[PDB]
Amino acid sequence: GSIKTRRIKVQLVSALKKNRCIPQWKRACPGFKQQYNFTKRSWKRKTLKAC
Amino acid sequence: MDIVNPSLSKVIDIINKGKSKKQFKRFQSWRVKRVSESWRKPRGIDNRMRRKFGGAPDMPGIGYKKPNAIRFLLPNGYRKIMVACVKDLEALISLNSFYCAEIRHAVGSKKRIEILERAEELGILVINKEGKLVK
Amino acid sequence: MKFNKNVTASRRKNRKAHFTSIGLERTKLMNAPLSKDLKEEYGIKRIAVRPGDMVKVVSGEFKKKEGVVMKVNRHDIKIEVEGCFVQKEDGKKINKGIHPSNLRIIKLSMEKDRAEIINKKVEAMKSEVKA
Amino acid sequence: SKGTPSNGKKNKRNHTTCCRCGSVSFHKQKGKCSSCAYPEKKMKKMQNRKAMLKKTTGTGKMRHMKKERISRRAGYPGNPILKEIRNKI
Amino acid sequence: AHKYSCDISEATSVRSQYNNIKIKFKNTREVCNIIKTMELNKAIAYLNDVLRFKKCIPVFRFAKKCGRTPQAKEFGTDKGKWPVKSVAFVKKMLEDLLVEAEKKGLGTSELVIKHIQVNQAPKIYGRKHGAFGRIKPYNKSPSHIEVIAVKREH
RNA sequence: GUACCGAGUGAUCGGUGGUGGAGGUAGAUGCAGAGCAGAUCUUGGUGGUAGUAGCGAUAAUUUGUCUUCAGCGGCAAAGACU
RNA sequence: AAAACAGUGAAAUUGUGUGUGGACCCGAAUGGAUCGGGCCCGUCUUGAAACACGGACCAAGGAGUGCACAUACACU
RNA sequence: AUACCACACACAAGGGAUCGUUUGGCUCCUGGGACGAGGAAGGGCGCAGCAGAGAGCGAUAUGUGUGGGAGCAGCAGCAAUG
Ligand SMILES: [K+]
Ligand SMILES: [K+]
Ligand SMILES: [K+]
Ligand SMILES: [K+]
Ligand SMILES: [K+]
Ligand SMILES: [K+]
Ligand SMILES: [K+]
Ligand SMILES: [K+]
Ligand SMILES: [K+]
Ligand SMILES: [K+]
Ligand SMILES: [K+]
Ligand SMILES: [K+]
Ligand SMILES: [K+]
Ligand SMILES: [K+]
Ligand SMILES: [K+]
Ligand SMILES: [Mg+2]
Ligand SMILES: [Mg+2]
Ligand SMILES: [Mg+2]
Ligand SMILES: [Mg+2]
Ligand SMILES: [Mg+2]
Ligand SMILES: [Mg+2]
Ligand SMILES: [Mg+2]
Ligand SMILES: [Mg+2]
Ligand SMILES: [Mg+2]
Ligand SMILES: [Mg+2]
Ligand SMILES: [Mg+2]
Ligand SMILES: [Mg+2]
Ligand SMILES: [Zn+2]
Repeated sequence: GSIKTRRIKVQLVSALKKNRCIPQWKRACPGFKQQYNFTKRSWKRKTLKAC
Repeated sequence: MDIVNPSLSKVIDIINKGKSKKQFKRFQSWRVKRVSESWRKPRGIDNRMRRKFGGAPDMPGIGYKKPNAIRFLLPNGYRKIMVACVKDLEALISLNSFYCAEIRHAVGSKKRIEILERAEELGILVINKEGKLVK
Repeated sequence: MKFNKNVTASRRKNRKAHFTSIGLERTKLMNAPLSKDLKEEYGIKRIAVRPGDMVKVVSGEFKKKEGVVMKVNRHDIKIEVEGCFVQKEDGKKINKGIHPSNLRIIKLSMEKDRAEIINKKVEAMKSEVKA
Repeated sequence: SKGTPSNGKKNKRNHTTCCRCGSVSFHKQKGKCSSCAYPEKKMKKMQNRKAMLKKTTGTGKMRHMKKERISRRAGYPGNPILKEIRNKI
Repeated sequence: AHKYSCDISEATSVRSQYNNIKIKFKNTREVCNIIKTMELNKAIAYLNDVLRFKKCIPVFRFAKKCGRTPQAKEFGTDKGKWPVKSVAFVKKMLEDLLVEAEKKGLGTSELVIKHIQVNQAPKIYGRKHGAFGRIKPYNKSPSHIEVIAVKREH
């Protein structure tokens, strides 16, 4: 909800910046072997436990 | 190839027509695909084949073994020996009356030519003569 | 035979040491032999190949060819030589890389620090040769 | 009833993020953390060997301890501007 | 490249194939079965009648509990069906071969459907929720398709 | 690895033709984590049942018109409902 | 928890083509109708085809071992 | 049995066994046995030209000195004034 503590807000801000795919240029690099970022999440499928 | 051992030439056909074509398939290998055809003796308490009821198949045993003279003889009337070198044929020089040579599968073309040339001059029968070297 | 027990003879250890090399140890991998004449012009028997030097290819598809070194790939250990290439379905041409040890040096590129590099190695020999 | 309909009432939250260990296990009413016993001075007894090795020295970064080993190897040389103080001492 | 499932000459034949199509396997092979050995213009005419409910596809292998119908009498059976989604796809596929025939320099007539086959493609997974807290499968079954038509010697 | 053909009472062994693209045996001895149909066996993959059972408690929907390229999607006009 | 090579690519299972049969095995044959014999395996049990239990199908894994102490045999 | 069901063989599907390979594991031996009020071990948050995770590093987030010496893996730019 609208009321939040400072500690809860920083957890949300960090959880929101980490939630991104692999940038499209990295895929062209000779040494790079990842397909998809397995740390990506959806609000419909997991809980953060920020509480 | 149509060749015969000269000592048995007038007898070889009687011998060949006399060989059994019986097979000893494993019990119920016809019923489930997980059981292979290879013989194993049945050991069940109730089993109809072990107990030898009429109508069940026959089991292997010593009675079916061939006479000692006929045994191991190829249909051309010779016994076989495996070879892989020129220096192997040298062993057969005393035995060529009854034995013939079969070159091992892994020996390649360039080497096979050298084996066959030696076989011709020593007078030894090679049964894989055509082999891969037909081309 | 090896009598020093601090040096390893394990296949697993020797292989890891090769592929995970860095720095100066990586440079040692790019060495090639000099031709008979250059081994009189200079003391050295072998040097690390650099752009602009002139090389004869002594093994492979491009055997007998001569040309100038265009590029040095350190990560995938290969050298690109002018005029050694393959053509795609498109007609476009791609330089094919050759492993250092299949080359031989015919003329040295003497740009930059090369003359000092050579001097440093010649002195290191004599220091112990004359003793 | 004790199954599905009772699940609807479960909207309160007894644990929050602990400031000593990070583990979302500080019980607000009890005033105690269930992972690390904060605010007690010592850390909690861990239940078994498997679980405690997950939080030992060397599971994180070891920043200070690594530098100390390198300095000991070098003979504790110190800042080169101040060699005279070192040598006197 | 693609290895077609039988050997017919490149001259005097026309071909097409597709992979992982999203028409339903069992419906598609009942369609293909009935138009085998038929002349191409006849095939296209027949499939137009199926879309209008004027004629039907008869069923023989994937046919349990199916409805009976007076249109099935044309093929000596009682059981038939109208699988619109598969028919629209096959019709498009056949029409394109007449373009290829014309452009290649054969006639638009005397072409006969000599070979046609359907294969199963890998499943696409799905789920439905059941009672007592269970989850059950709800998958999709796509297909692969080949056709070859040849000119009659006559 | 796959078709054929030969040898052995049998456990098994040998050859020939396609596929494959870098390693492999014969004799005598040594050490064993050394042979499967079953255990409501363990893990992974696939059938028959079957184009079948079902997918539709609640207020309700029709016509034109544009997109969509084939969404009862959007907009107008009616008919209903909380 | 799973997940090695962008190699090789078995079996279960599916489609198309060509042949042979109506569950299948053993013995003996025809140009051709077939003749004779056979109940479902494993397991406890006096006694199993059982209206006793386990088994839908295929691959891979899967159960008398190591040490100490006396012992009888064979070998040095 | 025109079309169903079964089996055999050839071709196409479906799955990942087998054989070939291994910058990993395990066991024995030898060395080592070096933390913190000068703020440790462990947690969080920031820092890249395009940068999510991981690695490295602290608002000095690639600074200084010594010994060397050729490129920085993609794209744009840098480099014997390193
Ligand atoms: K809140
Ligand atoms: K949520
Ligand atoms: K036989
Ligand atoms: K019994
Ligand atoms: K006998
Ligand atoms: K927890
Ligand atoms: K403690
Ligand atoms: K079927
Ligand atoms: K098994
Ligand atoms: K058994
Ligand atoms: K593979
Ligand atoms: K493959
Ligand atoms: K029992
Ligand atoms: K009974
Ligand atoms: K029981
Ligand atoms: Mg309450
Ligand atoms: Mg409370
Ligand atoms: Mg019906
Ligand atoms: Mg339901
Ligand atoms: Mg529920
Ligand atoms: Mg090779
Ligand atoms: Mg075992
Ligand atoms: Mg119904
Ligand atoms: Mg009302
Ligand atoms: Mg009883
Ligand atoms: Mg059961
Ligand atoms: Mg096994
Ligand atoms: Zn805590």
